[PDB]
Amino acid sequence: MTEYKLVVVGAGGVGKSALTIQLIQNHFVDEYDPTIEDSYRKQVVIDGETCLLDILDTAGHQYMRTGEGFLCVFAINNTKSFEDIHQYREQIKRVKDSDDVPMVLVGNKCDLAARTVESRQAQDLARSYGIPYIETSAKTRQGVEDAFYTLVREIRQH
Amino acid sequence: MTEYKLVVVGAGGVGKSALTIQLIQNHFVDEYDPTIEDSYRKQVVIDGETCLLDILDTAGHQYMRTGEGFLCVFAINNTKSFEDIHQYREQIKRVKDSDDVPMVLVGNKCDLAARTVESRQAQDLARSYGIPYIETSAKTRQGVEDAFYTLVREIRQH
Amino acid sequence: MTEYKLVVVGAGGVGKSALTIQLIQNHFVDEYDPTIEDSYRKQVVIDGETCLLDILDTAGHQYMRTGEGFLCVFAINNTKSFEDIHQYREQIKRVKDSDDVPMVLVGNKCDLAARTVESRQAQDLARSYGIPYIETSAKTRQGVEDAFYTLVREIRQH
Ligand SMILES: Nc1nc2c(ncn2[C@@H]2O[C@H](COP(=O)(O)OP(=O)(O)NP(=O)(O)O)[C@@H](O)[C@H]2O)c(=O)[nH]1
Ligand SMILES: Nc1nc2c(ncn2[C@@H]2O[C@H](COP(=O)(O)OP(=O)(O)NP(=O)(O)O)[C@@H](O)[C@H]2O)c(=O)[nH]1
Ligand SMILES: Nc1nc2c(ncn2[C@@H]2O[C@H](COP(=O)(O)OP(=O)(O)NP(=O)(O)O)[C@@H](O)[C@H]2O)c(=O)[nH]1
Ligand SMILES: [Mg+2]
Ligand SMILES: [Mg+2]
Ligand SMILES: [Mg+2]
Ligand SMILES: [Mg+2]
Ligand code: NA
Ligand code: NA
Ligand code: NA
Repeated sequence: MTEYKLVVVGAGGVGKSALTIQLIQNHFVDEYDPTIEDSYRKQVVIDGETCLLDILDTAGHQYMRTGEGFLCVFAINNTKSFEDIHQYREQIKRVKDSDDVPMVLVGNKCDLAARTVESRQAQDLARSYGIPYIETSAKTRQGVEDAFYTLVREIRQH
Repeated sequence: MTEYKLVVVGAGGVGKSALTIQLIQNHFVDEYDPTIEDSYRKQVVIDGETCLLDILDTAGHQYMRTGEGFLCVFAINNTKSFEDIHQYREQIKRVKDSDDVPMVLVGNKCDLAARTVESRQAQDLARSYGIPYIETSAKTRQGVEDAFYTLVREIRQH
Repeated sequence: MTEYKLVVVGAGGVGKSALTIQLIQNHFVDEYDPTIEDSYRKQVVIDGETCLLDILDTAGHQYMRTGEGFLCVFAINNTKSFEDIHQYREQIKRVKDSDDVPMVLVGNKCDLAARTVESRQAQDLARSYGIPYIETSAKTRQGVEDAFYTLVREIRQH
């Protein structure tokens, strides 16, 4: 059975844990819990293939160099977290020693009205990296499966 | 004589104290003074009614649950303070145990040129909460009476 | 030989040192080095005049009141640094006891895709101060000579 090693990175509070727990357990963690298990496993069918997702949920700035693909997460109501993405991408480029790493840019908290990052800004950043941009809500589940499954489809192209 | 219990909330440095002192004393505090009295009282006539404003000027994150109406203040040159509004609104929703609380969204420092929050962004956030948006300058007095008097008119609808 | 006393100011990490080292030594400092010499000297020809640039590279918040002209630097991928410009300008206004100080607003890191400050936002802020806006990249050298030489041309108008 094929295993996909996914690593979730991005600034503190963007919803890395909430996104991963929504995917794995179909539950929204509505609080900020600073003691959540980093390692998640799930058997899923993606495009007719039974596979294992091995997910590492990292802390807002080892884990990195074992990763096959990366979710780079910011929050659409957190301009600083969007600006911080380049530093996370530079870290991934350094550990993978490549500018061709399977990666999805994730704009989380898309359920919230206080948007300070336009879809077009994030599309432009993702384009500059040669990666897809997907908006998600860990709260409503919008885009959550799409973000993780798209990352698997990006790993399959590597 | 009718008393209106107003509470001013929002991020550090957005001008909660400057706004309240401009309303009450017709003076602009041009410095950042970290030891300002939290409690203000003023007898005013609003729509022909002689009334008392009992204003609590809170610190950038009791006071809350006694409040009848809330000014949720950000600065139009402070994107983080605009993003922080949702956390202040969530706090008000928690203490008032209602999503129908008399509230005005205030975009302060509208005299400044370094605008990073568009009027339309703030209008959209206020719309999502079902509340008015008003821009103010504690410096020029623009919108200051309008912000506080509108909050009184919102309390009168509750 | 005419000496131009230039002072580079702005928030931590915007690239004040990278800009000054790119101008003086034609090298991009790709790391964040917290122990860089503050004082730079260079003999240059600007509009046919052989002159000395005496440059003071300040830390993200003496140096100030000796300055004849100021580069006020933010990063186009750092909204907070753009918002912080007004505080640096207010400091310059205080030490020079004038609202007519030779000054250029510099939008640095223009090579980066994660733009959160629009050119038009910065043009509007610069217009409000009566100063030019120039975009730079300490990395590619885009606009670097233009920023410093424009500041010299602003000092010559004082
Ligand atoms: N409204 C909304 N809130 C969200 C969403 N995702 C996360 N949150 C909220 O944002 C806060 C932080 O979420 P969390 O998953 O702990 O963030 P994190 O990126 O893992 N933080 P850290 O890096 O410190 O571990 C929580 O209160 C959570 O409920 C979302 O999509 N919508
Ligand atoms: N230009 C301008 N400056 C303002 C305006 N309102 C406040 N300020 C300035 O912003 C700074 C902070 O104001 P202040 O009222 O102390 O903010 P606060 O929200 O009460 N801060 P805290 O939460 O720490 O008590 C002061 O230097 C003040 O002069 C405004 O409308 N325009
Ligand atoms: N991509 C890019 N990076 C830049 C640019 N200018 C600076 N940097 C990077 O940004 C970081 C900070 O640069 P630095 O010059 O040290 O900033 P500073 O304004 O002097 N910081 P401080 O106020 O603490 O002294 C460095 O890693 C540097 O390589 C630029 O134009 N483009
Ligand atoms: Mg977490
Ligand atoms: Mg914007
Ligand atoms: Mg105060
Ligand atoms: Mg420096
Ligand atoms: Na890439
Ligand atoms: Na409401
Ligand atoms: Na000026």
